[PDB]
Amino acid sequence: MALNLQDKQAIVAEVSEVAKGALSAVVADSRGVTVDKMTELRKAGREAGVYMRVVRNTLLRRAVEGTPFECLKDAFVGPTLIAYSMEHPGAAARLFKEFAKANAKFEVKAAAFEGELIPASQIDRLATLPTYEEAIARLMATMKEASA
Amino acid sequence: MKVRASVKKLCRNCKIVKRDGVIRVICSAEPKHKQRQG
RNA sequence: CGAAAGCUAUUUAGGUAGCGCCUCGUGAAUUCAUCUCCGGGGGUAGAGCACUGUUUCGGCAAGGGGGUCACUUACCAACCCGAUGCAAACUGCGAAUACCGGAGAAUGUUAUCACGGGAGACACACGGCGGGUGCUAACGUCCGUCGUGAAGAGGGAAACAACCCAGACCGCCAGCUAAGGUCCCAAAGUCAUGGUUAAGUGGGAAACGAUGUGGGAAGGCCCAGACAGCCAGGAUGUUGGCUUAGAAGCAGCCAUCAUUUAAAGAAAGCGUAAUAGCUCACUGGUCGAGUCGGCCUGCGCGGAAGAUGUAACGGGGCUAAACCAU
RNA sequence: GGCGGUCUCCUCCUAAAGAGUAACGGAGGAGCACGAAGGUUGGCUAAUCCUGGUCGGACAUCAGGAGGUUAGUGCAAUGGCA
RNA sequence: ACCUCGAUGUCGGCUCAUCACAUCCUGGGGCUGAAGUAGGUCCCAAGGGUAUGGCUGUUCGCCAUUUAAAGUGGUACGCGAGCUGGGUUUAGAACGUCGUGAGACAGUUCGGUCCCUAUCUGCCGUGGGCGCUGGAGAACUGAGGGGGGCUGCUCCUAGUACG
Ligand SMILES: [Mg+2]
Ligand SMILES: [Mg+2]
Ligand SMILES: [Mg+2]
Ligand SMILES: [Mg+2]
Ligand SMILES: [Mg+2]
Ligand SMILES: [Mg+2]
Ligand SMILES: [Mg+2]
Ligand SMILES: [Mg+2]
Ligand SMILES: [Mg+2]
Ligand SMILES: [Mg+2]
Ligand SMILES: [Mg+2]
Ligand SMILES: [Mg+2]
Ligand SMILES: [Mg+2]
Ligand SMILES: [Mg+2]
Ligand SMILES: [Mg+2]
Ligand SMILES: [Mg+2]
Ligand SMILES: [Mg+2]
Ligand SMILES: [Mg+2]
Ligand SMILES: [Mg+2]
Ligand SMILES: [Mg+2]
Ligand SMILES: [Mg+2]
Ligand SMILES: [Mg+2]
Ligand SMILES: [Mg+2]
Ligand SMILES: [Mg+2]
Ligand SMILES: [Mg+2]
Ligand SMILES: [Mg+2]
Ligand SMILES: [Mg+2]
Ligand SMILES: [Mg+2]
Ligand SMILES: [Zn+2]
Repeated sequence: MALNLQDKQAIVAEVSEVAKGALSAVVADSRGVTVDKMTELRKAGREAGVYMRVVRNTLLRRAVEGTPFECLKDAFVGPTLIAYSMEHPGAAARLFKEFAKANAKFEVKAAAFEGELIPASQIDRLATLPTYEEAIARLMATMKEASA
Repeated sequence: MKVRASVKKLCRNCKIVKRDGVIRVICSAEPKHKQRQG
């Protein structure tokens, strides 16, 4: 490994994603294959490319060293194996969705999805999301309200 | 097993052991590497 | 009182002669020795490479080998220059010792020199040191020089002329020591303090082998979780290219980048006809405080097979009754 | 022991910085030459290489320059010799 | 060139041995380029066993035929005060060879006397004496010592495992 001069970058970089981010998910990759990463990188791909991460770090000692910053709801995620996912642009989006759909294709556990932060809380798969731009679901709420 | 005076590891799996007064070599992969009189 | 086994010469070599060394007598100078100081020559030990030879690398380059009939050539190479070694018969340097001479004090039973009377001896041995020869083999051989035995008993080295300590005029049932020793055979410490070894090492032996073990100086990684386990992954261009019947991470050659990443070598090993297949490096998890491996050193381990009977401490026996220090 | 070799003289080493010092130890010479190759007097100074130069070359003779005895010595080796 | 030259008998066989282990066979193993049968190699093992003949003086070696095997060494190249006397060295003789010759040869060739009544040690046997604590007849105990320790082949297992 590297000394501190390097354990600091994995911090100053990874914590300015939290400081400058959008949504957060969860997942434990016990059996995390590489067809695994391959896929989810195309997903990050659709979800821009390299706007997304997953930098395995669940050393509390790392991606909690980014938490007493923001998201101290994660002192509780960080135990055991974890795969932290941050969003920069994009809706508070679909990121959420396929992690459940992925891991529900066996694709290993999902930490039961211990969940995360947009609010400041816990678990439950939501597509309360990428409807986003479904302001059309407030366009159809126009003419249909005007007519009916 | 080979007897020799100089014994030394051969495979990465050869191990070296001091049983009784005698120095030995045990390989878990390759029987040819057993050694004594070390 | 007290030698010699040497020199020289010898139809001489196990003989003999002169000299050397022994003894007796006589005579003679501060004569002779040791130390100190002063005055000398030296080319050995050592070192050095200008010389004489030898020798390596670099540079420079006369000259040699193929191609023409004097030119030409992906062959070898003296000198001088710079660097580095080697010498019994090399010296541009150079000791300690030794030797000659002068002076001076102390000590020594004239230890000195001469002359004369009598000799013996001219087969030496081992040990230390410097050497030649041999194999830096021989209890071998041949010089130098000192010691001892010879011609010297006594104590030590188990026993052992030649080693260590020490020079027996006679007596002593006194004492102190030397070498060497001190648990029993067996005189004297089951002594003191601090360490080491676990091998009966001590009490036979090398190259070399090895997580035995003690000590020292320094270094790397560590609760931003190290070292070892255990769960995971260990991937895409792509069988890299070349070369092969086949070289697909892995027979060889050249390259060894670039992706995707948490990390993953164009691969450290198993495997394959070649692929396939199993691991490693590396990273994520778990775990929860130390951990890794070089340097220098002490003592030990293997290596280690012999003939009548233990038979490689003299024995018993010893974990100190072994080794280091005081 | 025989067979071989050796037997006298000079020189170096072995030889341990005075002399001396052995081996069937390591290497080489001598058993002469010269009446000048002796005496004295006067005078003279080498090897090798670079440069230039007819025949001429790697090396004849000339010239200068380096060099400084690396040459010479009637014969071995040593020590000497301006 | 240290012992023996006021004698320390030499090759080979015979008889009798005895130790070592660097093990020939038999025993126990590891590895194997070990399928099996069977080998190779290293380790451990010295208990026992370990060939008759042809040729030659031989040892040896070659050859024949056996065998589980036909081991390597030490023991004055064990063993002549035990045997032999073929080899090698007495005087005879000849060949080739050298030499003028006498003669000579690790050249060859034919022929020739190996003695000793065992004092001591040792060793195989066998008695006498005394001891062992009154004398005596038996039967014992067993410290200790010695002896012995080899192996083939056929059948069954099974033409099975393996191939
Ligand atoms: Mg055992
Ligand atoms: Mg006297
Ligand atoms: Mg003499
Ligand atoms: Mg020297
Ligand atoms: Mg006198
Ligand atoms: Mg004499
Ligand atoms: Mg002698
Ligand atoms: Mg002498
Ligand atoms: Mg004495
Ligand atoms: Mg006296
Ligand atoms: Mg006393
Ligand atoms: Mg003492
Ligand atoms: Mg005592
Ligand atoms: Mg004590
Ligand atoms: Mg011992
Ligand atoms: Mg041994
Ligand atoms: Mg001298
Ligand atoms: Mg001297
Ligand atoms: Mg010319
Ligand atoms: Mg003698
Ligand atoms: Mg006699
Ligand atoms: Mg006799
Ligand atoms: Mg054995
Ligand atoms: Mg005999
Ligand atoms: Mg006869
Ligand atoms: Mg008889
Ligand atoms: Mg059949
Ligand atoms: Mg079948
Ligand atoms: Zn191995």
